[PDB]
Order: sequence, then structure tokens, then C-alpha cells
Amino acid sequence: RSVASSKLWMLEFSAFLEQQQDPDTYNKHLFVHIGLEAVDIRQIYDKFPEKKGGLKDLFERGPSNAFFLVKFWADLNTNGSSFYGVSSQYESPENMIITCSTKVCSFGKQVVEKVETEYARYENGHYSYRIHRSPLCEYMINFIHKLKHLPEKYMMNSVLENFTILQVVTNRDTQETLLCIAYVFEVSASEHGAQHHIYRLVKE
Amino acid sequence: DSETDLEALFNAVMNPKTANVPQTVPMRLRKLPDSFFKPP
Ligand SMILES: CCCCCCCCCCCCCC(=O)O
Repeated sequence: RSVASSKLWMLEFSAFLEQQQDPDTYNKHLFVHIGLEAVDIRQIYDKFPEKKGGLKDLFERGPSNAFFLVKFWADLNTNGSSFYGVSSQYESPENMIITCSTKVCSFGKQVVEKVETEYARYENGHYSYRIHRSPLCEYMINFIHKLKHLPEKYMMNSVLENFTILQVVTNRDTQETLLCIAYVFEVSASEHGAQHHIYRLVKE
Repeated sequence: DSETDLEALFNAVMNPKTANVPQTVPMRLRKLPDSFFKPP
């Protein structure tokens, strides 16, 4: 239970491109996947939205154990029949209605927000939530295409310095922050493919 | 004054002579754990 507060645990997170070769054949490439050291949150505030409802506001409001930073090394090594998607799975001891807000940010400014509402399913004494094959927005699809058309890997990492994603999962009724996950990116060079480190965000 | 839009973002890296986006501290130069830049 790495990405887990007192109330919610994200067990799975993956962003992928699925290509339909023929009616019975599908090829799926994972860009990033999840399936703890501390970072001073003040070091990253500039890469995320400010003001009320922004990362600092959310962090100050707490709980402190709900805040995480994920560093992804993304696997971009991949080629009418394309689906770009993201899937994630969560578990809670409580039956809540949750909302998941995903903000794509550039130079700390919100470019798009996706908002998803998820209801609980009973599962072995606890409750499960799944966001299954959420379509990647057009901005993200275009961003990936532009990144891949850059001549050099160092150029891709340069662009990625100022591209972030903020995920805020909230109890809809109470507005309690269940999980807040800040995502930062580099390109993978590894032979194993996509990698990640998960960090706890702390006040200092 | 700088621009913060999608073409400008990639333009700044592809054609640095015409770059007009905000300037920032590189992640490598910030107070971050060593593991941040060394993948497993
Ligand atoms: C370096 C960018 C390629 C890595 C793949 C991006 C990770 C996707 C995170 C989920 C963001 C979903 C936002 C949306 O399109 O609704």
C-alpha cells in the first residue's frame, strides 16, 4: 500500500495505447504503470496550479498522509484503429462516492481538467472503485505525438520539465481529499521499459 | 512577455532562438532526492 491514505489506496494506474490489428487481435503498449522517501512539497509548487483549490491550498487543508509525488520514466517506444486510455483501481474500507479530478498542467497552469465520478462495489469486506479505460484527452494524444516527433531524447526531457499532471481524488459528499498525486515525467531509456519512484509529499 | 501555449512549448525547445516561455530552475538543480534522477 504505497499510494494510500487512511481512507483510499490506489492499487493500479496505467496509461496505454491499444491498437486493433484485426477484429480478434489487439496490441497494447504501456506508457506508464503502477501495479517511500519524502519530498519537500515547496520544491514543486511552481509546477502546479496555485490559488484556492490548488496544490498548496489542498496540502495545507490536509490530511498530510494523502499527498504523493510520482516520478515516471515514460515508455514512448511504440507505433483509425487506435485507443489511448488510462485505467486505475482503488480500495477503501468505506463505501463513498468519489470524484477523481485529473488536471494537465503546463508551466504550472491548468490546461485541461477531466472529472470522473465513481461509485463503490462491495469486495471481500472492503469496497472497490475502478476507472476503466478512461479515454485520454485530445491534448494528451497531441502532446505524445509532438514529443515523439522531436529529434532528440534530451529535447523530450526538456519539454517534460514543464509538463505535469495533478490527480485529486475526493469524497464527493464531504470534499475530504482521499488522495492527491502529483506526476512528474522523464523519458525512459531503460531496457526494462517504463519505471517509477513514489514519494511522500511533506511540508519541509 | 512570454507565451505558455502548446506550440510555444515545443518551439522553445526546437527553435531556442525564438523561445518565449517562462524560465525555470531545472529539476536536477533543486533540493530533491538522488533517486529522483536514477531510475530502478
Ligand atoms: C510523457 C507523456 C506520456 C505518458 C502518458 C501520460 C500519462 C497519462 C496520465 C493520465 C492523464 C489523463 C488526462 C486525460 O487525458 O484525461
